[PDB]
Amino acid sequence: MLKPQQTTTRDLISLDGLWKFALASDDNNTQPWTSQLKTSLECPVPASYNDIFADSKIHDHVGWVYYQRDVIVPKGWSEERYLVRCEAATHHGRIYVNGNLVADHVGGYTPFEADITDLVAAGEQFRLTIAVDNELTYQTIPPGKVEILEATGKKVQTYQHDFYNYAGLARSVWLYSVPQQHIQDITVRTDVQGTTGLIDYNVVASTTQGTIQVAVIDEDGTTVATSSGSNGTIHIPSVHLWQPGAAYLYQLHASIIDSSKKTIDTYKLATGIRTVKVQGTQFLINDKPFYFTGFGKHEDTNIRGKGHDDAYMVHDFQLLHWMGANSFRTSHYPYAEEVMEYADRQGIVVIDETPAVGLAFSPATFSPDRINNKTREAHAQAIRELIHRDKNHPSVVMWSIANDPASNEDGAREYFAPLPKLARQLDPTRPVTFANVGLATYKADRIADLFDVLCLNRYFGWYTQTAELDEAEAALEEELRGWTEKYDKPIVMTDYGADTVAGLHSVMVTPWSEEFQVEMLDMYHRVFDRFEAMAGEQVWNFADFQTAVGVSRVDGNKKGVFTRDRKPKAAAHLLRKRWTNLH
Amino acid sequence: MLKPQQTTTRDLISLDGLWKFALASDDNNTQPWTSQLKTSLECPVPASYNDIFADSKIHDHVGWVYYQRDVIVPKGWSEERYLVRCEAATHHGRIYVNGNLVADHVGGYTPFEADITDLVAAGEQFRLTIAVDNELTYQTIPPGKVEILEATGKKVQTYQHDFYNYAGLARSVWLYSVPQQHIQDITVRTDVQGTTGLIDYNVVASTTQGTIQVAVIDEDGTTVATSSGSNGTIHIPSVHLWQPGAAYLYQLHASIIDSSKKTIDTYKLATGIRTVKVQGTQFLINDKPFYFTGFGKHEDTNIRGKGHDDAYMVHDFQLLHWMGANSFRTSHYPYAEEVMEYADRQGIVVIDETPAVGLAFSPATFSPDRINNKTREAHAQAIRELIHRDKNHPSVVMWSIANDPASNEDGAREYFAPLPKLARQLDPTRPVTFANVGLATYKADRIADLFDVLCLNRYFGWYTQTAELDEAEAALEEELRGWTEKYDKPIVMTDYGADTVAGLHSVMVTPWSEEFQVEMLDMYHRVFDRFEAMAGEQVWNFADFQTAVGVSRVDGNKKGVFTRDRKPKAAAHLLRKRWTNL
Ligand SMILES: CC1(C)[C@@H](O[C@H]2O[C@H](C(=O)O)[C@@H](O)[C@H](O)[C@H]2O)CC[C@]2(C)[C@H]3C(=O)C=C4[C@@H]5C[C@@](C)(C(=O)O)CC[C@]5(C)CC[C@@]4(C)[C@]3(C)CC[C@@H]12
Repeated sequence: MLKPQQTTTRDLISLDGLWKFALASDDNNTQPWTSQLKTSLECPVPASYNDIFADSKIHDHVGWVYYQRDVIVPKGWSEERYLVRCEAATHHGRIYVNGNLVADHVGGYTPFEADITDLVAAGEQFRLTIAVDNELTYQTIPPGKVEILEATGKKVQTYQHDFYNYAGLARSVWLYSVPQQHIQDITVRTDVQGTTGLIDYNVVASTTQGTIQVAVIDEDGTTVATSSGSNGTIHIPSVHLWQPGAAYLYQLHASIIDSSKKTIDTYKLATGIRTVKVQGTQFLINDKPFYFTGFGKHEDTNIRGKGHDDAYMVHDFQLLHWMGANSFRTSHYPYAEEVMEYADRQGIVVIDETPAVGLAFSPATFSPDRINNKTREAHAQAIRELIHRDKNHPSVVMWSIANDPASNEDGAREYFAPLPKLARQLDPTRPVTFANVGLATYKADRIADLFDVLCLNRYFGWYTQTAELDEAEAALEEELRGWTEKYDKPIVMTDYGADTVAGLHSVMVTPWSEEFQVEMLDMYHRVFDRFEAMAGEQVWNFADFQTAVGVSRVDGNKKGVFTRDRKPKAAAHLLRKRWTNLH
Repeated sequence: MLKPQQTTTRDLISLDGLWKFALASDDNNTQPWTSQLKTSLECPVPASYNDIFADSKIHDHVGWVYYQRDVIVPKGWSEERYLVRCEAATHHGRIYVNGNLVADHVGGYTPFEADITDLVAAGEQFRLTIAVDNELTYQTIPPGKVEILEATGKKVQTYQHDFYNYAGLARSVWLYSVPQQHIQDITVRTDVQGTTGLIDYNVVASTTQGTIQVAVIDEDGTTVATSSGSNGTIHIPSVHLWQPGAAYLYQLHASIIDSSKKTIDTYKLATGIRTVKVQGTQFLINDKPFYFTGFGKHEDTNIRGKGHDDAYMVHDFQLLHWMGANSFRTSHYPYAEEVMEYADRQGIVVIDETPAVGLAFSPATFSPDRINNKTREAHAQAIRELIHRDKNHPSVVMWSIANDPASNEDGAREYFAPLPKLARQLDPTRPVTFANVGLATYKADRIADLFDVLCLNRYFGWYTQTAELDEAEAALEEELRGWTEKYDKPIVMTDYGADTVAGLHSVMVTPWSEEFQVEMLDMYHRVFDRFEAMAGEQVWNFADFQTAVGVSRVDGNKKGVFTRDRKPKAAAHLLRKRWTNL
């Protein structure tokens, strides 16, 4: 259902705070959800659990963990319907109401919930256990594989993506209420015809006893259009368009109305009116060419891992404005909903991406014993959930289906083909892409024609023609010539950068130095400006972030333009110089 | 009123989130709370606003700021009373409901609230504006003075303390409900007769029609004792005590009961049965001698300033447990209430401290034109609000009235005298202290005898000009001798350490190196261990933190044993060695 909010007809209780916490063990205490959890450990809830406790065993845990607390259902919610929702459980979440299992959810970055109305009475207290598993298989969405170390028998988790596999309840948890007759979902699609905006709306409600009313109210509070019935099309004369650096949001009020025109339910949905179209080599927002600038990001901060953080979000956006970035990509999984809402308000453009990284074992990637049909089912599901949650965001401008898949290999085409079709059928208003890895050159890639925009990740400077920028430059523009020659589509570089340690400086060409980072980005830009077909540049990455451990990762990925704590490297100042002065 | 909770009779709504934010300005919008703020800025609400926006004007701003958002009172609060509460607005907060002022509060680190029951009806939406001011004066409890830079006209805030003057709503904001008859306060006081535990309670409730019941439930869910009446003494045979090693917490449920046997209001107060006592030079918890190990801390993290953060809190306590630290002090303001609850559960011991730092201009500090009796009122007020909120925490084992006052100057004894009497009077169950500065030597100080425990801050700087260890050692020992000859009280060292940059190393004796910090702590310990009267050692500081700009401050205070982002310097390992053993 829709993201809960408080209305005149709905109440909303945060369940954030400290919960009791335990790992699964191998004792008789199988089934921790059947009684009061016995632990001194408390884990804060919007957070990944891994780095919270300064304990290796928790950090390295493979398998299930348990969060628990008591909840009291407000006494005045008899006569109403009520749910427990996890905005996200990374990767597999189970909800229990006193020992009854009431939801079982497999994706790691989208919402799930359970209607507990008939299990617990208003004003009753219950024990809420939420079990979350972190295990990845070749069928989970980021896929991976658990192994056992021979000598010690320690379980270990392998996977093919960079960022660390933080787990837990990294986003907030809620108790909320709706009326018996309630709104469940709303879809809004926005076109523009001259100066007139139009909203195609569709409301889905638990009942059609009593009817649906809509009002559309502008930023000044004046009702600018009205409509009746669950589905319809509204015109808005002289619209204020939502624009890439000037957000404008109307506010769509969907209500359920009884025989007496008495409101029995209501929901307020923020709406930006704007259009995305791809025309040849151009990416058009409101019929005008747009050029992405900004980053691929990560949900990653010092202690709470991937947990949502209001402050770092608002700061992160301020830093985007400060350097004149107009966009980012939700690199390698959907971010928290609040980020998308905030982007809507900040006038920031978003490439919104599924959790589908790691579909590459370079052993044939797309085969029965690796990334097969059952993985595609999970991928299809990821696509549906992402789209079902983020479809109404004006800031969301395109769907990214995957990141660095092995789109050069046999089987890749048979695997991906249905997916861009599924997306476009779920949401026909946005174009679809994926992020292409170096191995799938314009010659070798077998999947690119099935997409509306091409996104490329490239590290010519760093990984291959190492510190040889003149060699990287030639190879970069060879590759881009190939792509422009072969496809009539917009090109966005979604990765390009260099690991860089704050304070490490050199007047020579030296990788891992701030000078090198600047020089490489600056070369890439020179090359970008040589190609009419370029529609965007998003540096990798906004900020240093944590990775699986490895002799080649210096306490994480240090390709950030800011440090993990958001201090700017020289690179940051270079981008600021370029993005505040370019078109 | 008591820290609000959700019960069967009470509802609690978090108002944290992003709020509209504006700086005050000198335009005809002289009153932003009378209408929707159309600013595009949004500030997150458990946070200080200063480093959040990446904006100078906002960071350096002196004066009021406005937070704003709409709220809806739930439909079902009809028969109910409801309030808006700020846990804290630093330093001066105002709450507005649609153009109307309904609360005005002055301290920066304790809660305030307003009964809005009669202004807004159940199911109504209203505009909530909260004004927060950051100006310090000579009468604000951390005192200060606003000044004008002559060449630029720029407004600037002076003060005498280290930590940066972060402001805003650094703590959570709430809408909550309470029945017409409700409990408003509870005092518990715990003591021991043999193996039987004693709980004196007093419950203050809005009306006396229909009685009060108390149940005391143990960690297994067993009701272990009951009582009737608004106040009384409950006996807990074979009590499990709250100990520094090992928290045990009973759960006391105070209720109001109607004519029938029907619960009208209820409230769940965690209580740990424990005594604190000073005897000669010994600090006793449950009759056995106690030695404080741990830190002076601060509420300081990278972006959110002093904003409370559950993650950093849990981690910071794991690091304490990791290095075997058993205590910390709330230098230099009461910390979030949730930290004190968490301290109760973690078995960690707390010296709880007021905002009264910076009462020192080293011109005469204690005089009619400086820190005066009007200031003393704010100070008394600060003691009152702190003790009222933290009185029931078993973790809180001592009140610290001030940090680094000029306790050596004329006027200082006459200013301070009322204050420890006031504290002991509002809480007779704990001892009172203050953290003494290096100027106020055993000779010079004229306040110390008025307190129950002596806490010394003795950075080596007080003792040596050129970072010479043997020089520092001789002077620290001389001074500690003075204190132990002249007072029969426990001594706790509450500040010692060295500015230290992570990664700066030297095989020599070099200040600002990880080695120097190690050697200095270690030398201090050797000196402390020579003195029986020592009851404690808390290093300054737990972690690196932000300060006002000073060419002597390297983007803040680097005396942390951890970095701002909680990485250990060598000193952390050295402390871990000492505290995990003896
Ligand atoms: C690592 C990935 C998957 C790709 O994404 C990465 O982004 C960031 C990073 O690189 O640091 C991090 O977020 C994280 O590490 C990853 O998600 C970046 C590109 C990537 C490293 C590829 C290459 O850079 C180049 C490769 C070449 C291709 C080719 C044709 C050649 O240049 O000659 C063959 C040799 C080689 C090394 C084969 C591997 C890839 C395709 C490589 C290393 C794969 C992984 C990519």
